[PDB]
Amino acid sequence: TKPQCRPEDYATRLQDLRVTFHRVKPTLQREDDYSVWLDGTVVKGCWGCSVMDWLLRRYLEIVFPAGDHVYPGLKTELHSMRSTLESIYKDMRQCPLLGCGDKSVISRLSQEAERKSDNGTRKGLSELDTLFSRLEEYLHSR
Amino acid sequence: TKPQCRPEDYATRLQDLRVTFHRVKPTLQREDDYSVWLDGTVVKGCWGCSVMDWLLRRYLEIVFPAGDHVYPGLKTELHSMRSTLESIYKDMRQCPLLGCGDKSVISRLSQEAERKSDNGTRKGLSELDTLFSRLEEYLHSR
Amino acid sequence: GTELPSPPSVWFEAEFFHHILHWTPIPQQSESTCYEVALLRYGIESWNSISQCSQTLSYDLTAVTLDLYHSNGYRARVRAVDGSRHSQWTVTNTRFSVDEVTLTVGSVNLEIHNGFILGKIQLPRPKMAPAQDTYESIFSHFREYEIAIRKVPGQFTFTHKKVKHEQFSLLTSGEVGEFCVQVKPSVASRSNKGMWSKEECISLTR
Amino acid sequence: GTELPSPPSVWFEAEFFHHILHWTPIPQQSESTCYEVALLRYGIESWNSISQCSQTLSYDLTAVTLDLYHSNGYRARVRAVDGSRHSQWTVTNTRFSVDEVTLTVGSVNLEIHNGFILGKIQLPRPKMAPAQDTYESIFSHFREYEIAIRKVPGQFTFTHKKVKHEQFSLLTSGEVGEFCVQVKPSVASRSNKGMWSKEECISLTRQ
Repeated sequence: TKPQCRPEDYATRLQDLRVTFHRVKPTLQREDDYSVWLDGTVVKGCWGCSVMDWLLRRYLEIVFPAGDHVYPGLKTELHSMRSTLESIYKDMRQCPLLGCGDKSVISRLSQEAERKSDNGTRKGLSELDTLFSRLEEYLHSR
Repeated sequence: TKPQCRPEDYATRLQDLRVTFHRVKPTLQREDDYSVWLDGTVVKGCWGCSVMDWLLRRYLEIVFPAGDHVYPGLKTELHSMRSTLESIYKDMRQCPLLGCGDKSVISRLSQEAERKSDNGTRKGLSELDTLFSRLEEYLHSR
Repeated sequence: GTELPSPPSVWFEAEFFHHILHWTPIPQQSESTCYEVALLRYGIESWNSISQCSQTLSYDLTAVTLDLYHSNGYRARVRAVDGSRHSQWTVTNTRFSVDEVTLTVGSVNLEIHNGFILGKIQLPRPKMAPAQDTYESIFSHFREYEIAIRKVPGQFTFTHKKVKHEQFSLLTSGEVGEFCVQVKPSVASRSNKGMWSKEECISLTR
Repeated sequence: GTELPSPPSVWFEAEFFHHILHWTPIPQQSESTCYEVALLRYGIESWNSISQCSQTLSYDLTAVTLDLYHSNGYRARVRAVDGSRHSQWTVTNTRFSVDEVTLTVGSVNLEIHNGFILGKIQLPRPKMAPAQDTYESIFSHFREYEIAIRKVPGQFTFTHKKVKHEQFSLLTSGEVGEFCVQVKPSVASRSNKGMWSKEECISLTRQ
């Protein structure tokens, strides 16, 4: 298989984040109204892959950076975590299975339709019948 | 149940597409290639909603137009099909349940994060522990 | 000089699990002349002769196309052979799939009850059909039937009535006589043509 | 009126399905003075007193935090009460969750076989733990253990050996004597601290 596809490969960074986090936990969790933003399904279900990316980007790009202003004292701890989280993200987008699956099917389809001597216009029009079945079949699936 | 949402609304147009495809079928399925581009699973599963949309746009935007250049004597039929297929597409958009269920969760999160006086930065960093658990759980589910 | 004329055309004429291949005869066909029918399944570029020498104008490919309703269709070709000579192949001009199957119904059961004619359409159950591949299974949605009714002491004129179920009712609002009905199947989203069933009649009172 | 000093601090000290709440005493505590322990679960802004008047410095919140390993954590608070008087609440300073649970091992079974010391680590099986919520179920991946071995006729010096399974082997390459081992659990991807188990020994020779 591929290493950046094995979760075993994310264990130490997962641990670093959790160890750096433990040190500053009492500060970051002071105000804390006791509400939940990231509940227990947030990243589950068919499209969790989509939510997982959104979240990670939101933190690397908005939350953490904004964090430097609200907690000037923890800037170091904050950067360390963003850094490690960044490390994890770069590795996660290197494994298809870790992201959403649609991106893979769309990719395999466009490649066949493009390795055709006519860019696949012929096979495409040739399969309008199959397409109409997939489509009707689809409408009935949900 | 909104109209554009139920399969019955697509029956007639699906049928038109096919009768029209039937009169020009021997011309379009005349080539020598007997390979299958749109396999049986292409639109099945979690990824289906996404693949379907991509196929619809692909055909509507790239293939049909390409058709006029290859089957000139068929433009009438081709324009019809591309027109019914089009009526079908826009219609399917009016129906949320027919598309990908991945935008709703992102809506809630973003919304709830905006209804905060600092845009969720605080709630965001205090849930880092939760994030790391969702991430770790997310990796073992893939 | 192996250059016999090739069959003018090759096409399918099928009904539920009755996939028959037809082709015209080659001009000047002799008595020692036969036809070779080959079959190709989409997704696997390879032809397989089903019959080497068939002295007919048709061949039942059902035994070899059972997964038609679970496939991407087949292609077919026939060529004439006379000893050591044989023409070029003539192949079907379109992909053979569920789309090209003619819809037919097995039989219609009529009954009378308190001024009602209760009808039950029995779709075809061909023996060759694998257990879980029923007409219902394959044509899972939008099954429709045209019902043509005629009164015996009436004439050869018919009145229509479309239904979306395999069961239907027609009310005998205080009428006497004999009612005969024919049924024509179709699938609202499909283009498959269907054929009228043998007329069935039933008598009201005595 | 009613202004008693509040408990200086409140914190959890927990192990697998043993969620114990601790707090310091209030200066000048009397004999008619008790403590009220309240519990709040993240996601539902509402406090519920578990105990109205507890004459102790700790309280077992396990029976009321069973879904800790399937939740978003709890918050806790304790306040002193003396008749009609009571201080402000003192609440935990962090969200109590699986993260703050200390890893412990139930026991280690040693055995000898053809020059091998075969060890089996028995993770904790607290009675309060609901059937399908086993240590293994909860900490499903990367469970690891630090093994410290010491030879009896040796001394108070230890040699390390890390393993990734609940079963392990140490070879007795023609050695004699008594071997004692201690085990320390952890989860390679987590930060949970763990505690050394009671030393266990076994004799090679007839001992």
